[PDB]
Amino acid sequence: LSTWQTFRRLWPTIAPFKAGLIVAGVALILNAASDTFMLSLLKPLLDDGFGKTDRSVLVWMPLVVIGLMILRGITSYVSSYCISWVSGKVVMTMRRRLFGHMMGMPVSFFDKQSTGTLLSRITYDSEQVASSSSGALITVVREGASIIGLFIMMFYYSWQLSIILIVLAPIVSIAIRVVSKRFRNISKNMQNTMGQVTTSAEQMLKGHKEVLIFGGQEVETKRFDKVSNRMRLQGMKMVSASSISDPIIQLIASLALAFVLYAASFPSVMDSLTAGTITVVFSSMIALMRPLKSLTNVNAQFQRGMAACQTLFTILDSEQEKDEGKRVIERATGDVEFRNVTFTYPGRDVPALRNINLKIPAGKTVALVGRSGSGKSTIASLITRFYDIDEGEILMDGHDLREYTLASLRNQVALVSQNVHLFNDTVANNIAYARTEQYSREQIEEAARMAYAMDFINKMDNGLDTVIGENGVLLSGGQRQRIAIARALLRDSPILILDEATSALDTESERAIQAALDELQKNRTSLVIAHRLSTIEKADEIVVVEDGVIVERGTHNDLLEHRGVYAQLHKMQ
Amino acid sequence: LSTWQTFRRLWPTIAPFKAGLIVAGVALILNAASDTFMLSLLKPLLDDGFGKTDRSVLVWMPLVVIGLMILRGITSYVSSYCISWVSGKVVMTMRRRLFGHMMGMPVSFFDKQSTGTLLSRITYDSEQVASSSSGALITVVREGASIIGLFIMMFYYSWQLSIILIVLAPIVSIAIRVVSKRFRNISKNMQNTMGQVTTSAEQMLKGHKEVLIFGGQEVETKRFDKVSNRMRLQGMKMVSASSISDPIIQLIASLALAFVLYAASFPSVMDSLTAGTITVVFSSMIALMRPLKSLTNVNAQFQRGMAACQTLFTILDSEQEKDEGKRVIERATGDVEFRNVTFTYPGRDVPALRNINLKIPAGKTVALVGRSGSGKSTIASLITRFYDIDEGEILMDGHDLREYTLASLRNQVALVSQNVHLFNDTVANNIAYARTEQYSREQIEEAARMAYAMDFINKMDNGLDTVIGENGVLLSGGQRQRIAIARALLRDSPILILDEATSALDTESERAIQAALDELQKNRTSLVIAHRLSTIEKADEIVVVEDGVIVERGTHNDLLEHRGVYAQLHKMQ
Repeated sequence: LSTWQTFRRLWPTIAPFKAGLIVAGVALILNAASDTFMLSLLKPLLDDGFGKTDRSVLVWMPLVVIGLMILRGITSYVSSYCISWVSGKVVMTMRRRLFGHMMGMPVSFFDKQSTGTLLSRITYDSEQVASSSSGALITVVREGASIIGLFIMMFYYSWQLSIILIVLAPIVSIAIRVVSKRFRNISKNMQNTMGQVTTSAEQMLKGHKEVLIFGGQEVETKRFDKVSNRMRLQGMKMVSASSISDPIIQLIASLALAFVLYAASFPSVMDSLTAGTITVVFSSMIALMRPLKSLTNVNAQFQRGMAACQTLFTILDSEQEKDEGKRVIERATGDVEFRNVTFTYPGRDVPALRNINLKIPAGKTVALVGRSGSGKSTIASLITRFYDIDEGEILMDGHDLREYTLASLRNQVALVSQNVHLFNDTVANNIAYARTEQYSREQIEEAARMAYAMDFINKMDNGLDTVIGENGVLLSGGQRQRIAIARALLRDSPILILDEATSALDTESERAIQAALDELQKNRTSLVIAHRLSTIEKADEIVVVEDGVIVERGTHNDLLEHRGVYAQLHKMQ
Repeated sequence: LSTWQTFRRLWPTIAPFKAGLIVAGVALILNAASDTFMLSLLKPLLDDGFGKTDRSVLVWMPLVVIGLMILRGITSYVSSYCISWVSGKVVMTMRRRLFGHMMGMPVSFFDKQSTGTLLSRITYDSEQVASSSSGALITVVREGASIIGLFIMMFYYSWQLSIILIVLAPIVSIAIRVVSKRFRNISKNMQNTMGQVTTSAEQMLKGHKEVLIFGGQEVETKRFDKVSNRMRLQGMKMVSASSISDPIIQLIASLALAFVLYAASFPSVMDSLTAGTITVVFSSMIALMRPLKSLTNVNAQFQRGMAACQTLFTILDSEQEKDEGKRVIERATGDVEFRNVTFTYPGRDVPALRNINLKIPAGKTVALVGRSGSGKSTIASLITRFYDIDEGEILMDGHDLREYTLASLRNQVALVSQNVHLFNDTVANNIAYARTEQYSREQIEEAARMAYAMDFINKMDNGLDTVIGENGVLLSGGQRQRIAIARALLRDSPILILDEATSALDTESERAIQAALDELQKNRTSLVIAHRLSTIEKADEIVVVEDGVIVERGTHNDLLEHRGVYAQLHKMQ
């Protein structure tokens, strides 16, 4: 298939680390040579050892075996360690490349694909392709070296008998397959034609009522006697054939052995043939069987591994987020305009937001209220170009977003929400995340203090340097919300999107976040997804959007005088 | 467990056929002796054969191998054939005993149990227990003979090496097990303690939105760099442990071999040690491994087989139909009385037939009409004691049925129905089923003629001797109904139960069954499960039975004047 092409595009990654692979190959070749030399040892032991009284050739054999085995052990350890070094560095490079490309993909993917399968793709898939390729390579090298060593040994010791053995073996193999196939065919024939007598046993055993009513138990017994005798005869024939199967296989095998011995009997063969030579040749042939099987399976293993790696590679070069804007904006000080904005979620058919006209003023606050799933979060996701608009315009500082690079635009917008992601790091590196090289410690402490998030930090292990994480020290919901407000305050983001909490926290916690958010943070161009009424009444412009279409817009008093849907919603509040 | 008790319970079945078992045992013992002698052959070939120039010892070996092999083949054939003979006759006897008892089980059993599972019980279960016991016996005998032969050979050739080898081998086995267990414990520990680093890589992989908004791609890449390096190091630790695992096993194995050779080096054992002896001993030890494994598995195989046979035996000695009546009735000429008959189906809870007072007169006809499932077939099933009543009395010829044997009572009642069971036999043996030794061919032809079932038999292949069956020549519904009426007519049954057809047949067929049934068959004490209105209005006494109990009784005109449920039922007709 195309697996070899995948290996061609894969070798570049392994090319830097070829030294360990070469050492592993040398170690494997030496291991195979060690095993074939251990087999070589078998000749002198039976030839110049036990025979006669030559003691020397035998008082060294335990030491020779010990040395060969310790060489095998150390070379196996070196081979495995270095092959795993190459595999580990290949996995490291592949995972790093996959993740580097990963960050920067359309958000829709993490919506449709959960983190479980994606983490599996990062770890398990790369580990599997590495394990498969490493196993295939080590099997090929080791078994090939062992096989060529065994062949060279068999030919070197006595070729006059090595040729006969290697010629007869395929013949006997194919004869065995032919006989087994023929007799299994006979077995299948008998098995398919078995089903012609048991119907008689079934039929007689369904008429229990007619047998009893007419009183014919003896006749039924006679009939079952006959049918059982016939069944036993059929089983007789079945077993007779199935049993005469195997002794034919033993017949051909032992006949082959007899022919080998007879060929050795002629003086044409024994020009160089001692007992040790015969034992070495036969033992080598016997021990050569397993390497052939492993070498045959290596190809399927390699193909499967390279198929998985091809799937990973195809994933690697998928589409990325489009960055075709070139202008860079600093300190945006204008308005946000939604002009005939219609958007559909990629994958869904029904539009989630239709024909929106909206004006977010510079420095004023707008509360966008609606029900859950009404599209009141799609607008917030859209203002940062997480999803592209199908039609319309998003007008910020006099120009549209797709004319702007994502870095500057996303630096111009902050998201203060109850749910916040906390990286495994310190508070000082979390407040100024990705910008710790621009802000000093004093500014970080100042921002934490004006967020009213400073008090619970002085009660931590190291305070302004304690390690936080999603797999470590956990902060409360109010605490993480406060830390997010501190992060937003230090960066001084022109534009804000605020996801308000769905539930009230503790009285100390609520008052803190409330005071911080209102007097310190809320001084910029803001859009708030209001859930509580208190924020709604202190909003400069309130817009009610349902099913992706705005219903009414104005001020709270104006909307109440309008007696629209928001009037009913507030009445419930 | 209790398997051995079942085996003793089973031996009697095999006791008649012990000759074949003895022959099979002798053949198996001789087969094992043949194999161990084939191994014995390995010594002269390497000792007085290939070495030196002794031609004779080498030119006979192919013929010796051929003779041993043909002996093995013929003895395997004889052994398997005789063991199959014993198994086949045991299965035949067991099936016959099971079926003979089976015919006497309460009808409810074939209602609750289908014929498929019961046929499986008869065939597959007995075959499985026979195969298991035969395999266990042949394995035990063959492998035991082979093992004792190998042991006696190893001890006879050179005991100074046989004791050392058979002492060292268990030590090496337990050492291998201990080392493998320890290192697998280490592997499990490392595997469980891995799960502390991948959670981090999962953590940063969930906050895709916060990374993009704050612009922290480089920091995220650095974090994944560190975590990937740590992951690679931990995988390194695994690979080092699992790689150093195996060479320890090879170390201890090769050290054992070195110790064996060193023990052979001392003159303590070399009082008798040639190359042929060493090869024979080592090859025998190598080839002894498989018989031990088979002998260990034989016990589990035997236990499973005997458990299945115990299940079959438990089914064999279950309850049978109760026959505690002793009076015998010939030519019943009285009335059938149902007195307060309340009956429940065994297994169901709701009564199917409650508190009936019913009189079936001698020679008059009663039509029992009702809906499907109303209990109008339970009465017919009940009149033949297929199911015993819970309370009440069934009064026939002045006595209850339970005072009467089932044979006479069932000979006093015939069932003429559309659905009829046709046994695989001739027409003359089906018309006079179970009574062909009492009736002549002339009477059979007469009965067939008055049933108007003679015309379609003269057009058959052999007429009154054609083989019918449910797996052969099939008759039409009208034809089988006619043959059933002929059977009932020849026997001249005092009491009749007639299940009328639910659908009209062909015009020639309808007239044949009708005229026969009315003019010829309908002259006795009869109960008809009427479905057509024609039979209803020509009935002496008509009873309407609802699912719970009878409601009205009388004549057709009387019941119409009653304006009861039967009036409405006839109105639909």
